[PDB]
Amino acid sequence: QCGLPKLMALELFKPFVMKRLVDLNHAQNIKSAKRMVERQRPQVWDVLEEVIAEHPVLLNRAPTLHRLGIQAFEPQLVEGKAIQLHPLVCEAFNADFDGDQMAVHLPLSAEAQAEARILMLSSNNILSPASGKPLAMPRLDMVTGLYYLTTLVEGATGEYQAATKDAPEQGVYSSPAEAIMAMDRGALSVRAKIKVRLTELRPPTDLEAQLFENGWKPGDAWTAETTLGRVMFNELLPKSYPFVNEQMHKKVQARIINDLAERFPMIVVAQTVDKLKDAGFYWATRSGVTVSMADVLVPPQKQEILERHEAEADAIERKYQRGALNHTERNESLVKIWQDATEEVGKALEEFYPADNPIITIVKSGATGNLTQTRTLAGMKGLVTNPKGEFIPRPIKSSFREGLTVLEYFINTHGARKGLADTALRTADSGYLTRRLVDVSQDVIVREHDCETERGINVTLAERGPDGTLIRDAHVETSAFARTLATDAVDANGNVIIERGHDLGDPAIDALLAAGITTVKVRSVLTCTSATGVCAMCYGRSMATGKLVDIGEAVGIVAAQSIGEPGTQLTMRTFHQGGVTGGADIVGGLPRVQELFEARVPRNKAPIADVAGRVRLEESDKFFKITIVPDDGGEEVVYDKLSKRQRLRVITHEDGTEGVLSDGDHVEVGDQLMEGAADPHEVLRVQGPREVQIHLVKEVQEVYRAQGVSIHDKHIEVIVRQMLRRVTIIDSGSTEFLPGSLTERAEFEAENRRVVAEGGEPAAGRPVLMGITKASLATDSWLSAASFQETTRVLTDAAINCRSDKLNGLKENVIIGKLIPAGTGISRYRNIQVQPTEEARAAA
Amino acid sequence: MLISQRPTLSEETVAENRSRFVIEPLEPGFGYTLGNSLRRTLLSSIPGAAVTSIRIDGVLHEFTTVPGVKEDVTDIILNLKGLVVSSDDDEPVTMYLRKQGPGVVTAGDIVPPAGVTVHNPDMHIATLNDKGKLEVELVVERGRGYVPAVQNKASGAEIGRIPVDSIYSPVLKVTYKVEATRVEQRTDFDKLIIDVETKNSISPRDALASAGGTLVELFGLARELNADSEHIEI
Amino acid sequence: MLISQRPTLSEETVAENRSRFVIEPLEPGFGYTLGNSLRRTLLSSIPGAAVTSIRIDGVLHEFTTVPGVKEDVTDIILNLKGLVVSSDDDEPVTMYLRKQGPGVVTAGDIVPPAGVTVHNPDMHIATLNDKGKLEVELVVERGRGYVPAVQNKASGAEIGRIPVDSIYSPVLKVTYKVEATRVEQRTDFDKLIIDVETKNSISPRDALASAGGTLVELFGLARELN
Amino acid sequence: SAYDTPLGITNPPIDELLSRASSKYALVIYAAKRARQINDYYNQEYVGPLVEPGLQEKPLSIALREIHGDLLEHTEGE
Amino acid sequence: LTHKRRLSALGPGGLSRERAGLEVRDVHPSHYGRMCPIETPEGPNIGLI
Amino acid sequence: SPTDENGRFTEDRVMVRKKGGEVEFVSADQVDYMDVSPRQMVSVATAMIPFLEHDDANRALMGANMQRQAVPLVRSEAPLVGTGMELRAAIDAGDVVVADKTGVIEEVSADYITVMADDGTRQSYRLRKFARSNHGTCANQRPIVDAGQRVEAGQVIADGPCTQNGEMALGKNLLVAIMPWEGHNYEDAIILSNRLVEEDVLTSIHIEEHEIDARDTKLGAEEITRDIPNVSDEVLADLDERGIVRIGAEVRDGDILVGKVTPKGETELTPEERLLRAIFGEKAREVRDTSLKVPHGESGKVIGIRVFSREDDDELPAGVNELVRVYVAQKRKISDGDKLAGRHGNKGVIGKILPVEDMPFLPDGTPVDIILNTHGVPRRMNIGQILETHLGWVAKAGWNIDVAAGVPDWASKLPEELYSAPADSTVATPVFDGAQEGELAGLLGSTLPNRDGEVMVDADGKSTLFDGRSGEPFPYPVTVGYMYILKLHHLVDDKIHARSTGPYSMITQQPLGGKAQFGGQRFGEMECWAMQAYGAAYTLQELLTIKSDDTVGRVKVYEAIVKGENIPEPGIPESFKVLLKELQSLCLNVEVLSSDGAAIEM
Ligand SMILES: [Zn+2]
Repeated sequence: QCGLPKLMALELFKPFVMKRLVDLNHAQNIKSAKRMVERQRPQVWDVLEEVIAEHPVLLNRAPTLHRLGIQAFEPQLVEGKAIQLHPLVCEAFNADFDGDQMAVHLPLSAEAQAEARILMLSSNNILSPASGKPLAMPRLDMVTGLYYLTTLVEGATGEYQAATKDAPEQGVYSSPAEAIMAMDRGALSVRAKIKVRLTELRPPTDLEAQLFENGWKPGDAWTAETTLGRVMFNELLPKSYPFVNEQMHKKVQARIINDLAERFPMIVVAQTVDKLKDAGFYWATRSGVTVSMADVLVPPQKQEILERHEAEADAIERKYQRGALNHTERNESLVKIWQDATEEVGKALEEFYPADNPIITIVKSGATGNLTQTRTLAGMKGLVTNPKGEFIPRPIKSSFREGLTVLEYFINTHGARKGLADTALRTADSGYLTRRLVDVSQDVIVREHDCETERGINVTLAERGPDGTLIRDAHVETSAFARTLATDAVDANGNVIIERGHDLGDPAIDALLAAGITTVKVRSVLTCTSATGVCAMCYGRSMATGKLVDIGEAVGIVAAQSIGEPGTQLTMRTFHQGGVTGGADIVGGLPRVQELFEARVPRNKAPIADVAGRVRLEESDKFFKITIVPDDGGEEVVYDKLSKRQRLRVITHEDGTEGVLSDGDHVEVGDQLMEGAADPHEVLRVQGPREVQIHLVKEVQEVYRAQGVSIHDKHIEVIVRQMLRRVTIIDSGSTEFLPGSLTERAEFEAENRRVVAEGGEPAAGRPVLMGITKASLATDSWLSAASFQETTRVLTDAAINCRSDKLNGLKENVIIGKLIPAGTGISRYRNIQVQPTEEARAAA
Repeated sequence: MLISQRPTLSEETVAENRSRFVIEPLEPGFGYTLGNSLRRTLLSSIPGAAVTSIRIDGVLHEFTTVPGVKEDVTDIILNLKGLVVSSDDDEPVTMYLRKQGPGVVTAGDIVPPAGVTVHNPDMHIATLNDKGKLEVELVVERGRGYVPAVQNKASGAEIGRIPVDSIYSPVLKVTYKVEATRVEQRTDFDKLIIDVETKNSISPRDALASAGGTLVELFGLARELNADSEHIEI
Repeated sequence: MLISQRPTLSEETVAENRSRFVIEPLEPGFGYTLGNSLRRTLLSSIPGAAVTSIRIDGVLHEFTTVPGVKEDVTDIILNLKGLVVSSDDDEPVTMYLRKQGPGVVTAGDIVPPAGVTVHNPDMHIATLNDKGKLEVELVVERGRGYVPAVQNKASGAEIGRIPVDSIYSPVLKVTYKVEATRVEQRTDFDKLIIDVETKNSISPRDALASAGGTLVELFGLARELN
Repeated sequence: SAYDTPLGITNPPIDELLSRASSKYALVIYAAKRARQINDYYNQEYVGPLVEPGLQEKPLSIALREIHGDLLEHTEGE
Repeated sequence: LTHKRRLSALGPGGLSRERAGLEVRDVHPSHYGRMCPIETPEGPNIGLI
Repeated sequence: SPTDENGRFTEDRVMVRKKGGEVEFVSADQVDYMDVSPRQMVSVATAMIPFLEHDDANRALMGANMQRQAVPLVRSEAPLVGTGMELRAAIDAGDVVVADKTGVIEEVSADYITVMADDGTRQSYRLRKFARSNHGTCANQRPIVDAGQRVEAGQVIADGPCTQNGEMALGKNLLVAIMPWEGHNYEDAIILSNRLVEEDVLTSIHIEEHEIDARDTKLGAEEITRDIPNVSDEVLADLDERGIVRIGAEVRDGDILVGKVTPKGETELTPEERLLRAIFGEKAREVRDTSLKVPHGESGKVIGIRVFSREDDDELPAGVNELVRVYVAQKRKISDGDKLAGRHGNKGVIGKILPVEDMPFLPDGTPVDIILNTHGVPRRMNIGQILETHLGWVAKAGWNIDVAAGVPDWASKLPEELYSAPADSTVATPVFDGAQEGELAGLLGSTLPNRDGEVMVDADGKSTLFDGRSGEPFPYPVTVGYMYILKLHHLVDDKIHARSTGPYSMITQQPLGGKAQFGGQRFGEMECWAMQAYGAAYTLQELLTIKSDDTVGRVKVYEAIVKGENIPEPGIPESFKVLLKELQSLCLNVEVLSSDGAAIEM
């Protein structure tokens, strides 16, 4: 639901209101109804209520970085002039109620209304499309309440205690109602430990297996050792959900919502999040979280730490005066010392604060903020940067609680002024990369259900390690999760756990870990053999909804948006015009991603082993020399111009710990000899199309992981697939392929198998790796080609061939004005015929 | 001054002893004025009988367990607190529960004195083991609301007289909420939804009637200061 | 144990327009809700009298000045909003305030018709110099709560009428306190003390009686059940 | 399944409708076509509503309730 | 009052329309005591005014 | 830097700025100069933010600029806690009238002040009343002197539009409780008591200036008349003989302000139009109505008319005869969506206005005016607002520091003038030299009791608030005080916009842009990407064609909606038609085929 102002709704629905006014005889003609609406007569408000009912409206807030920026809501009239927005969607819209505006659009046609009511409804978009994690979940205030409600504190009024002489158990209640009655009298605190008999809350599975070996049913009473607040919280969850009994940190709430998403339909999730919102607001009101300087505690160890580090700063100054240091080195040493001082002050402040202090309670619960802000507010501001972006040796030892001095404030203003321009400039590079990604993969749509391919990629789930418990792989949640199995998974006894083609959800991964199987084979977009687009089974689970992708999904644009949205968090090239070229220092961020997607030769190139064999290594004044002798092969291979500045690759086995690559080591084909970035073209030449795609995906995901961004591998795979779709012809046999021309691999294989009159006389060709730009700069459609290339040449070539265009390019359809060939626009659904059944029609 | 429209009270049945009452339309702001008062009146005004102490013969200080029965003393106390008892005595009354031999002992096995009625004889109390027996005496007296177990620190005539919490009020759970409704072109009017779950000894309708009577009774004191002072009228 | 003792209410004066009412004994936990309900009723639904519109001879709208008057029309209206009056008839009544020559015009210069009383003549309306002539006609009505100014077009009044905000509320400030009582040996029953201060229109006793009557009428709905 | 009564345009539940169509995209066109038929009938050879209509329910709501009621059939256009 | 005391870098004979890069619109140390570092419009003229 | 009575430094090392702008510590014998005062770096606006130490640079910037957007209220009120600059800035602005020469106030009135100087000269100062500023705000002045009073040279004798007693009064000081409340202040939203609406605390007067003129045309000169054709007497009842709305009449959107008619060209009536002329006896006339009307969503009372005409020798643009300007004034109260903010950069929008009985109230029964969420203070690093709250509470209720056993150790630095003060005693705290944390903490515990003799706020600045709705006391004390907040010029009344159908641009055929032109909202390429990602083909198609430059489809859809017909299907836009025609012109046999290899269609 959303609140829609009366005056705005009236203008939006004017024609409908006029129709209804004429229908009800309040106006004798369209002109009279128009005059009535314009002059806002008393009666129009009675018809507006009838018209507005059940008519969804789209809400949007530019810029629209991801598809959830436009969402449909059911409008209801409200007084005043400000739109009322549901809090849970703020995160989706990136909106705060401090002056933001929002735009409203009205679907007109029946198809548009159905699309808004089904595809775009807010309650249907709980999960983010980038990683499938819930997005419309409790936040800020709602967390603080739920964190307060479920907290357990020792010594609370009426808390449980054991039996004693002349006294049975003193804190046991016969039902939640009795506990609430006791709380109303002040005898019991909502956060006190109690033992309560629950009969409608399902016991924890481990407790259920013991207490009820025949399975728990409603009405079965069990004694739970918990707090009244936790019982109250657990009543908000679905009835069948096991009792949790835990303090609801934001991470725990995210876990619970994720679990609900898998096991229950979306409607139950929406109702649960609404109930959580209500309870969180109610208990955040009464959590007592307030701010005053009495609550802003300053650690008593700040003085000692500051003088202790001032002594070392004075030592640095003394050594500089003696001539043992240079200016820049002295500045760097002082920066190191004061960073250490700030770190220790932050640790002391974190230790000092009580667990129930509002300032630190707001942070620790995950509701808002981070400990750096708390340290700045109370501990000390720390170091600040020059206009050039370099740290000033002398830090701001004061804290905003104490109040900065004049000079400290003046030097602090530099970074504040810089950030305003930095934030504005950060969006340009992100938009550039996002446009590139959208261009390369706009028309990648799911065209068929199953391609019936046996190929796939191997993904690792865990390492059984040295202990008796295997450790879950950290990358499992974005590599194996949400895939579809290509082959059966068998336990240590050969028993099949999950069938082929099943979705590897969280329960599936947990069961796989229960059997201790470490690696599996999953179908991937990279290995999909579908001629056009990709098939649903290879793509697998839809991140936004959790079900298998429907035929017609616009997966390519979704992947492009998901990859491009977090581009602002990556590090970038320096924005200053002066200075030397920035390639000397590795800016491993958006520049690295751009380098990877464009398939350009890395500026930090490192060689790879063309042949598997043992290594003989030599050193020179400034160059390395690495030779590989193939153990099972013949002639050796030599690399004799590797710069000695680059370090040799480190291997570092668990306990062997070889460290830097040594002579006599063994290297397999595709291994990297020098630290740096492997050349994608060399990898393609040595290993082939399969390994270069894996290499590209690994390299991109490495940067995105290191920079703190979480994106599922399939989104990157969708983009990487488009880069390696052509094969260059070196020599043609019994077919009309011109030499040196680029042909689609599908057409190349099709022609090679079509040449059958004399069997096969294959034309020789090999795959070519292209950047996303060049890949996007080609198409099979002449109407689309006429918008990029010389229109006269394209039209002439199409005319002489008399070839037709099938309207599949999406970008081509918008020129025609014909609806896009994705989602509801594909012919599979556009031509649906609807007829009532004979048994249902009999009632007529 | 006449009210804009007379509010109405509708009822819905949610279970055998649970109901939901809707009061609407109310003048803007009166929903919260009525809801909390009704809830507190329901939970603290209606008198009723409850068990205030139980004495088991088989235990002096080993409260953890009682021989001949698998239930803990805590479980016995909880089950007895779940007992629904009514009386017309207005004074403490002693009730004896004695059973022998293996098998389930329930509230129906009780032998109430004259004037005392047990409304849920089918409630399970305990499961007696072989060679086992149960013998307890309960003190039942009337009251209002919820009174935490009174500690008989001065008890010299007995040491095994366990005190227990007394749920006197026949109403067990009440929860209220306030929503907005629209009459004419105004949407400030309030609607009060109050859900009441009561014991078996009284229906929710009777509890609400008694609460309303008590509240009218109490505000009559304020009204009688000057009965002719103009109020909003219905 | 069950007590048949009945609650009782006793009042005590603090000033001419302020009083304190003590209600005891009450069931434990029952005081705060009753006090809050009484406070809400007193602050929201106590009938009163207020001005609805004014007419000044030398003006057509409130965005102007009257010759010889220190205050502009908006200041005059904001000053008049502090006037508290008591009326006897539901239908609107008219009052006249006319003065000539220098001096301070206060609410005491208003001549009310039969059945209308002004309870704060010392309030300052305006100040006139030697050239100041002031003529004002005020409309007074009965009502309750806050009623925003009614548009002239809606009421059909002619130009020159200046509708003003109406505040029908004699109550000024209400609070409550709760304590324990020495009831027999139960000793946990509640004692409620509600402190009421009202504008000089009516005494606190009448306001409390009106609130009690409103609450009795509203809880009669619940009492209706058998 | 256990769930509170849906409110507004959430009735009938979305999952129950997806269980009665090939996909959400197919469901959109299915409901839109039925709503168009209902509106055309109300404008006066189509059958008209099959379920009891509300006071002023829109054609699309009637179509969705009919779909949930298993009162309609459709053939894939492919 | 604050409009009458503005110091505008943009205008004829000042800096070019398209050359107002992020470098000029910054707080140089010499601003101390003669130009306030805090007060500036939120519009596109941040630092330029 | 601390110094002795003689001026010598009392420290061995002092902080200094050197050649490169670097701040360092140097011996006491190396300094050459010092700053005259701590306020040297800040400007006039930044000098008016109390406790500026404790606010981050970004939030200080935001507060300084938001102080420039405050709208004058009907009655100004000086802040309880402020800075000494607010006085001087008020006088130097010039909006306050200052007596030039010492003398006696001979006569005082709303319109003018007459002063008799000691030397016998007489001065007359005319005050500007309800004058419209360049931005639509009211510039009303009012005198602050009494007849017969003596005024010294340079003394302020009349308050400006937004000053009280000759010092800046940009906003109002009101009671604030720092706590979340049912989520209505969630995400920087603000909750207000209904009192602020009933007492006109935040009400402001806004004046709009409409304009029109009659120009010479190729068919002749336009005319201003009351006889505009085809309007009922219900429409022009309030028009004067000249055809201009009478002063004092209230107007609403669509009402006529100035009646104007323009000559028309050839008529060439259709047969239907001729029949209508016949059946109503419409005598021929050659004028068309173009009367000025109140814009959409505007209303108020007419307060002035200014008319010019070249026949009176007034200068007018070439080819224009008469010009009329009308002033419409309205009294806007505070409403939902209006933007409020403090001086420290904390800003929000009113999400809810609660009845007075619902607001949390102090133990003595006083209901709080505003509620600010706790979660917005810490992470924004603008804790100076809490300092302002505490010091405002200390100022509202007087304080008295005991001196029976000597001055308290925390009161050593306080000047004697601050050892006591009555209620409502305004205080000053300069930006870089003001109240310290220890001094404020000590003062918080020295406040005077209330009317009943009980202290509402404890030594920590917190109080035990009651719940207005439930009536139960809140479980923990809540920070309470007085904050100075001001009404920004971002009111929702002039930001709401809507459009179903309206004007269209001739150059590109698309809807116009902006609220003034009654334009539509933009639908950028990113929105198209989002719609494609949803798979909502039909919605995107209708957005790009029906709701855009497609005249035939637009008219068809409007007709279908008004007549109740189901929306017709779109297809074959004009651009594709012309492209196909050009392709044919190039001898390229283009044709459209249905299905996977079927026949042509249309
Ligand atoms: Zn596939």
